[PDB]
Amino acid sequence: GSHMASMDPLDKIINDIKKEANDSGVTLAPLSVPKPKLEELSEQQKIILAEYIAEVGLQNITAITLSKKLNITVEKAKNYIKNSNRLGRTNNLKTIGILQEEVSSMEAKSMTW
Repeated sequence: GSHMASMDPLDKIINDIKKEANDSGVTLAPLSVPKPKLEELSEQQKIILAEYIAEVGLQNITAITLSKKLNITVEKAKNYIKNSNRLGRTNNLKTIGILQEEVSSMEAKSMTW
């Protein structure tokens, strides 16, 4: 696909006392890290969170609906989806080609006009 990263002094406090907004996919780092892992729920809250992902496979959940499964905020709900994602996919193996195979799956290209 397409992606980009950079480092600047204005990733933290840039605009944090003028305007607020909400988007379905922007940024991937809160503190110089690719989202830190979090598991801070009550016993019943943890079971609601778990039984949802265990039924729908961490791939059909939404911060809107997860906000309403647990009676939380969208900002809590979206935090889980950003840190806890590949843990619920597949990680029980010792060879993956280090995300650098590019054979018999994505045998395609793109161009500029």
